[PDB]
Amino acid sequence: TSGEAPNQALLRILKETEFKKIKVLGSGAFGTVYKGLWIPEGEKVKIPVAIKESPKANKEILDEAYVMASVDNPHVCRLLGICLTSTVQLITQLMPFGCLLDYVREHKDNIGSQYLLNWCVQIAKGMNYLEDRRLVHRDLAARNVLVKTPQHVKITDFGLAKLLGAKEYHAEKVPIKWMALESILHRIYTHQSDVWSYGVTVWELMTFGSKPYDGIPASEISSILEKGERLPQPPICTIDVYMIMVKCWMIDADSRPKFRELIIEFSKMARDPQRYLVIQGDDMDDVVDADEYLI
Ligand SMILES: COc1cc2ncnc(Nc3cc(Cl)c(F)cc3O)c2cc1O
Repeated sequence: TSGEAPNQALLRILKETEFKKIKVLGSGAFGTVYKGLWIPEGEKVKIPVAIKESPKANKEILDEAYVMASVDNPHVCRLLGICLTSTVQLITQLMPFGCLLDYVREHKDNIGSQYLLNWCVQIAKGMNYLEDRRLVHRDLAARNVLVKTPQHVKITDFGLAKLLGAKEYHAEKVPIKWMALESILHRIYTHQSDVWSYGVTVWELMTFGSKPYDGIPASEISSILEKGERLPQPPICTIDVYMIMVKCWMIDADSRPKFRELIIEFSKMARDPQRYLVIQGDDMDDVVDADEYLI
């Protein structure tokens, strides 16, 4: 057939000598995320990285590595390599400011409308790129966006991502309150399903990290969404911004915005931010960031 194109991405196997852990960034059940330095040998660079490290979840994390190795975009996190020791480690560029959900909550009293709308533009760019690569994320949320610098965010966590071919996906543990109604009812996922999750993610930012449908049981979410109910208009949002959010939550997935159009609309708004958001008061020497180490 060759109806699809060969995925000629490179999977880099990294020696364990090549990097040094430094701090435990966080622990789950799966494993731990560390921060460290990667020094490719005889390369005279030190690269700050995150390392994420045996049942059969090895096959699960290898799926994640497959996806992360195949994307290349300023607003998407790339896999640097894997290390195949006793444990399987994913190595990625360190995003020092952490996930945008925590960032928005810790700095809510110093976040201006320029930043919020710019974040919105950047996530639509990454999401539009994933759609270009025919990739459905299936878990877009503020907790899965990382902050490289306050001016530069990137989408991560591709454990649920699925690669549509040549329009929908059918699955069989899922984030209810970020899912489109069709994803709940029929377990269908589309780039337009992601546009819904994009809308919840913008709502998270505009509320400075509130929990959507806070205090509502996830099982009631389906019937509530059918009855016509959506998330409330956040205090700082003009109707212009909230009208974009509402459009992402339309029952007809095709009459929802495209990521390419969300880019345009938020760019127009980031061009005069205070018209659209009302907010009170608007160590080593050979360190190389990963975005500058291209091989
Ligand atoms: C400073 O705090 C943090 C910084 C981080 N910088 C980059 N990546 C993170 N996580 C992560 C890593 C890999 Cl390899 C993956 F495959 C998926 C991932 O989500 C980070 C997590 C943090 O808590």
